[PDB]
Amino acid sequence: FLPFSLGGPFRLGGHGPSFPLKGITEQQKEGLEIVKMVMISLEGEDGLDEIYSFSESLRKLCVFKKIERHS
Amino acid sequence: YSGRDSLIFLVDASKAMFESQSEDELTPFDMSIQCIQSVYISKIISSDRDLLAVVFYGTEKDKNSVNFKNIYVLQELDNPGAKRILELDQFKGQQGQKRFQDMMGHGSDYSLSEVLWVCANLFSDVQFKMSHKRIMLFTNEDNPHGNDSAKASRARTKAGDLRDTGIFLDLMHLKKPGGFDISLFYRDIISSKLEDLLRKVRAKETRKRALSRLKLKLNKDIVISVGIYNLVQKALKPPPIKLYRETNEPVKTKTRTFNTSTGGLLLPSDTKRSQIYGSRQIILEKEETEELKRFDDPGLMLMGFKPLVLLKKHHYLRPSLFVYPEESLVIGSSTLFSALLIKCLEKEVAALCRYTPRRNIPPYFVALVPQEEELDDQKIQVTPPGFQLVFLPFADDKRKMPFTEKIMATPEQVGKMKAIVEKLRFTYRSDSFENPVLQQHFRNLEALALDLMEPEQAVDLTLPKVEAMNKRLGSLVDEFKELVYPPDY
DNA sequence: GCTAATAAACTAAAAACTATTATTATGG
DNA sequence: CATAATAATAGTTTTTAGTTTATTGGG
Repeated sequence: FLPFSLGGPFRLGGHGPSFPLKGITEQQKEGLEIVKMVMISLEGEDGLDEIYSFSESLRKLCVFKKIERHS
Repeated sequence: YSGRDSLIFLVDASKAMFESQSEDELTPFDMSIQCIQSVYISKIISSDRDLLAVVFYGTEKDKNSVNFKNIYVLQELDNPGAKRILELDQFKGQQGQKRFQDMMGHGSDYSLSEVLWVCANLFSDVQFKMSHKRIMLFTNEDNPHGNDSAKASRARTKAGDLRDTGIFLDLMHLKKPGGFDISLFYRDIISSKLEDLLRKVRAKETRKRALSRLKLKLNKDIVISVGIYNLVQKALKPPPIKLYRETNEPVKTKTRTFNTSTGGLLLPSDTKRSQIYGSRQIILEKEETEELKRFDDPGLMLMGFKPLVLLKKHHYLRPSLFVYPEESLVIGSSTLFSALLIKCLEKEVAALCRYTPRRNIPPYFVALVPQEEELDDQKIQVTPPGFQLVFLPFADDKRKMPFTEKIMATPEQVGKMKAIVEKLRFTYRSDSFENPVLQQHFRNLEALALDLMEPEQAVDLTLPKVEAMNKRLGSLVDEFKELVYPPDY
C-alpha cells in the first residue's frame, strides 16, 4: 500500500488529485513496479469485492466489518 | 385532544315491542337486546374512553333522577362493564322478556318530551368533555302521535332545543324494515344499520392524538413546523396485570437492586455500567451511556434530493410514516409545504434527509417520497398528500447470502404457471384480514368474563382453504405439473 | 459427537394533550 | 416594602427501546 492516498472529489476536505512521482526515490519506484507487475495478475477476492485502500481503511472500521453469522 | 363519545339507547316498552310483528320469530325486544349487547361488546373491545346508557319510555315503576312518569333508567352514562353485560343479558330472550315483565311490566304511556328531558339530564350529569353525542331510538311506531297534538308540539320544541344544544337522535324502521314506511312524522326535523350494528365488528382501536411535532430544517436558518403522523402500528394484546390469587388484588410490584455482600440497598447513582473486551473490564457511567446514545438535537436536516430510483423493494426497514405541516409555532409552513406537495410530477426526485425522531438517539437517513392527494369521488381523501418516511438501511444492515447462481429456466413451465396464477386470481383487499391471535384473545376475554358456557371461535380469513382455490383453478395444477421427480421424499 | 443468535417478553419505556396551582410585570 | 389581581410553571396518558424465554447449533 502506497504511503499516500490511492485512486464528489471535494465534498468536505478531500484529498489532492495527484502528487509528483518522478521526484521520489528511484528505489521506491522500482519497488512499486515490482509489486505492480506481481499484483496485476493477482489481487485477491476481497479486493475484487472492495480493495483495502490507504484512506478507506483509515476513515472507518472497514477491516472490522461488523456482521452476524449465517442466517 | 381527548373527548368521550356517548350513545343512548331508547326503546318502546308499552305494548308493541313484545309482539310477533307480522312474523313467527322472536319479538323486536329480543334482537334489540342482542343488537345493544353486540354494540356493548364492540365498544368494549374498541375503546374504553366512551360512555353508554339505557333508558326505557313506558314505565310502571318509575326510577330516574327527576322522577317523571313512564320514565325508567336502567344504566346511566358510564364506561361499559362486565356487570353491565350481565344486567343486559338478564333480560334477553323469552325468559328475559318474562323476567322484565315480572319486574317492570308493560303498557304505560309514552312521553317523548320527558324522554328528551331525561336524556338531556343524563348528558348534563357527566363531568367529562363530550367530544360527540348521539341518540338512537328503535320502535315499531312510525308515527306515535295519534294522541294530543300538544305532546307532539312539546316534543318538537324539545327536539329543537337539543339540536341547538348539539344532541342528535336516530330512528329507523323496526315494524316493516324496507319500503320507507317509517318516520311518517319524524321525517320533518330528524335526519339499514340493523346489520351494521349486529355485525359487531371488534378488535379495532381508535387513534386519539398524533405525535412528534418536529422541524423541517432545510438549512441552519429556516425551519418548517411539521408533525409526523402514524398510519400503521403493530397491535398487540394489552399487557397482563399482576394479581393476587386469593383476592384478585392488584400487586404493588417493587423491583430494586441489592447486595448479598452487606445486605444493604444500592442507589441508581453508585451502580456503574461495565463491559468486557479483550483483557480489560471496561467501566462506563449511565449518563455517559445516554450521551453516547446522543448525537444531535431532534429535527429533519434536509440533505438533498435523490431521484426515485435508488429506493428498492428488497431494501426495507421499520415502517414508513406520514408527514403533515403543523403551523402552531411557525407560520407559513403549511402554504410552503402545500406548494411543495402539489409540485410532485416534476418532483419525482425524492427528498433526502437524516431523521432524529426524539432526543439523544442516533439519526437515521430517511428519504421523503411525496404522498399524493388521492381524493375520491365520494369526497373521501385517502392518504392525504405528504411525505413517506422510508428508512434507509445502513451498510451493516445487510447480511451476506451465498453466491449460488442459477440460469434461466425453460419458458414452457413459465407459461404454464403463468396460466395457473392468472386463473387463480385473488382480488386483494387491504382491510380484509385480522390477526387470529388477537381476535381469539378478545373472544376468550368476552367469553371468560360472562357466565358463558363455551367460547366462540371466530372464523378468520387468514387460514388458507383446502380446495376452494383448487376448484377455482381446477385440476390443471396437477395436470400441468409435469416436473420430473418432485422434491417430495 | 455438552453449548443454539433464536425474537412469545424480556422491563419499564424521555410522551402530550386537557385538566389545575404558584408568580407576578401591577392597583396600592 | 401591602393586596379585587396575574399567569408560566407544573401534572395524567398515549406508544419504541431497551432485555429473558426458548431451539438449530461441535474439538
